[PDB]
Amino acid sequence: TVSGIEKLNTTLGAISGQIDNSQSLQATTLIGHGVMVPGTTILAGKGAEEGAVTSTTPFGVELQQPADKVTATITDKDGRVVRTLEIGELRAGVHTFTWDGKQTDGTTVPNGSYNIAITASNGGTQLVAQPLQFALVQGVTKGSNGNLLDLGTYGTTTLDEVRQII
Amino acid sequence: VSGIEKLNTTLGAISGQIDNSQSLQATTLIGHGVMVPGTTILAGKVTSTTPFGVELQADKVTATITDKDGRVVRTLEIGELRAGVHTFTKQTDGTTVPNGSYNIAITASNGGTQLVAQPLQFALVQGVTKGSNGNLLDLGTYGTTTLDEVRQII
Amino acid sequence: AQISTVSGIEKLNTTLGAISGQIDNSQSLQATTLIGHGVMVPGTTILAGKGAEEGAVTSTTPFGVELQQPADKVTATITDKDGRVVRTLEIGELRAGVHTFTWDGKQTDGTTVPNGSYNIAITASNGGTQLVAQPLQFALVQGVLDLGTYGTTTLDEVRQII
Amino acid sequence: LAQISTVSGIEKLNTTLGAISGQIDNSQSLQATTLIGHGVMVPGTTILAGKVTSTTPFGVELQQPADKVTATITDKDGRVVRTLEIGELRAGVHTFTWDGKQTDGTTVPNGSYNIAITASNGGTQLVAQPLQFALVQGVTKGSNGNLLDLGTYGTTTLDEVRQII
Amino acid sequence: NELTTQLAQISTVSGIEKLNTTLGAISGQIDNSQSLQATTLIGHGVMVPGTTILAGKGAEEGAVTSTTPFGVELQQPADKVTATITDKDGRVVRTLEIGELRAGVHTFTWDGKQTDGTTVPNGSYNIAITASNGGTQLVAQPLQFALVQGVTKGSNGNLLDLGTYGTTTLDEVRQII
Repeated sequence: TVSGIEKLNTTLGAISGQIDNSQSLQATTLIGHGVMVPGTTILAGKGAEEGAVTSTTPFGVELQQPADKVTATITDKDGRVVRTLEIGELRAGVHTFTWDGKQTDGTTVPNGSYNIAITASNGGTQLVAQPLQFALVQGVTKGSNGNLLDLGTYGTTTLDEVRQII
Repeated sequence: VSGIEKLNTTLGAISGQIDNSQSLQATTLIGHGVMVPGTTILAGKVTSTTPFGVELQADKVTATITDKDGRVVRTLEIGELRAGVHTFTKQTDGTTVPNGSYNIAITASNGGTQLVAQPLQFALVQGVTKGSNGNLLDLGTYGTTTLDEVRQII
Repeated sequence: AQISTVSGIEKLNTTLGAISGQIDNSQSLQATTLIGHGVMVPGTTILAGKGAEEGAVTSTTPFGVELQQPADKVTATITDKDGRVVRTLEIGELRAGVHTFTWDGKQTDGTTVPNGSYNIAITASNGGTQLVAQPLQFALVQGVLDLGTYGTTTLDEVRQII
Repeated sequence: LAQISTVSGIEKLNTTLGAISGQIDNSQSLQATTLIGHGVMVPGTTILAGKVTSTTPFGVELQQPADKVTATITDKDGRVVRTLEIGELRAGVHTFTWDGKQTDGTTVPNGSYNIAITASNGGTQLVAQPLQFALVQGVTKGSNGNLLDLGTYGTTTLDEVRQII
Repeated sequence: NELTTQLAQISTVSGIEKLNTTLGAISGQIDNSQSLQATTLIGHGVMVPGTTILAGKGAEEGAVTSTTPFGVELQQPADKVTATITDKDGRVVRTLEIGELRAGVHTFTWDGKQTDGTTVPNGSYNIAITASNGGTQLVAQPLQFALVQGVTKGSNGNLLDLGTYGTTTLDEVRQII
């Protein structure tokens, strides 16, 4: 019985290694889908068609505690603020939103890259708010500790650092 | 002694991997819809209804639907149900209900003796989120839910 | 040291139970692919219809049958809602297992049948010895399995996916 | 007391575990549902042609590598329409596609053709198993395990599938 | 009683020797299931050890030349990484200064235009990568694009059929696109 337990013990370790190989293939399903990862970048563009409507790569925020007032400041490449957004109250966890792509005056913003800054508080006490940016998965790469995701421009990321899959 | 405690710790890691592998699988759900505990019913577009349900571990089952204002709009008896999960999809006078949100109340009995009945609600998937005790599903407006709490997928 | 290990094992058993439970719901997730397609399930119902289009072709929901033993004579009787026989079918010889077929949508007189629902009865024998023959019905999948009109079904009771 | 319980207990774990194996096959079917649009490579010699004319791909399995590999294509009448020098192959499974044109360079008519494959290493002939293309149209249930439905060609197990396309 | 005890003993032994045989089916069902999820790779393309880079235009007019992506795997990080592209004749059509790289796998895509600024003809090209860290050259494994075209069964384990490039195991793949 003393000998038996250790042999069974070694086997469950070997199975876990086997379990990992499915995980690599499983990650390939994410390819083509966009994810939410730490960042502030928001893109903006127009289709080649005419009558094309401007859209924006979605953004988000992660919270450890809930908040009652959440504002999102959007700046352009020059650092100039083009739009401020009042979002609402939010409970702890991950939340995702989509900017209409229009600035404060109501006009459509030019095609380009923008950045968000998010302040969150509950009854006037400031909270740690982690901004999230849209990133398209482009492939699955092999790391030294585990499989990685290729988000292209945004670079590479592990799976545990993905906040949400879209 | 070391082997048994080591088996617990290693099998625990196994438990962690399997659910997150399922999390990657949950991306398949994105675009569809699920059945989870709840009572809310919305309506938008002949008018159709976001599905509802009930789970049993009864011979007489009546279901009362209330409005946002609290008024009761319709009850329907179709019949009895065996254990497991059952899901289904106009005002009492026969008129169409206004566009909005509604709530369900479900009564279930066996020989006039009531049973524990959990009402079930539709939720459209928009993404997959990471929780604190384990990975979560994003039902959007309705929020998040685990997979064990999913009763049926639509 | 023993009593510690005893508590540990009970903890291990509970965790191994949780693993078994998790596996079942993931299998459910795999089933989600099935909604867009369609399956063959136990039943006798066969539908028939015509489009509003011109050149519209009558179509029939395909049917099937499963056998435990091989047979040399297999006949399929199609009855209507009233019980009246609309068509009899000689299929052929069949080895044991599952086989699926499609009715041309024409009755015995050679005319096309009106749009509606029909029922099949299948008799199969090998050398004048009668055999157990289980009839099968076509079903469009609508959720996870929930087939709508046909109601609900397990996956193990699903014979083939198309 | 405990003995007969453990007897049942071992058997009780089995009945539930038997269901797990049963569940896995239904999982395989779902993956196989993805397989239907594509097709697999199974033992055979059949090659089709239709309308530029194209041909259902063919293949060959080898236990040992070879220095000489030729493939002779015949029509329905048995007449040889094309011979092919493909190259060399290491042991295992290899898949190819015929241009659908005979030796003179003209395209063969739409129909069915057959392949014959000879393989040798240093003038020593090798066992060569020809492979044919078959489109999956559904997934069937056997008595010992799940089966695949190839339509015209019938049914096949998964272990005898040499390659998936 | 002695007889009946031995009866229940042999049944446990047969039952245990029945469980591992049944589990063996499961462990074998897993491998077949893995081949089925490997089918998802069939549409996709991978990055494997190699130096080949392809270029081409579509049948359309006004079509722009594109190239299959290339890459490099490193064991140590590098501050200097150069990539030389030559054609079949051997002349250098383009040299690429990639820059700093951390250890691991990195993939890029050539614009398909040579040094003078013109577009390279449709055909096959070769990549040559040298990586060094502070004057000390490193081992760099060059990677080429290869489209998966099917899943094959060898004699020891399932393989990926990459067509022209041939076959490969899964662990020999550095990236899946």
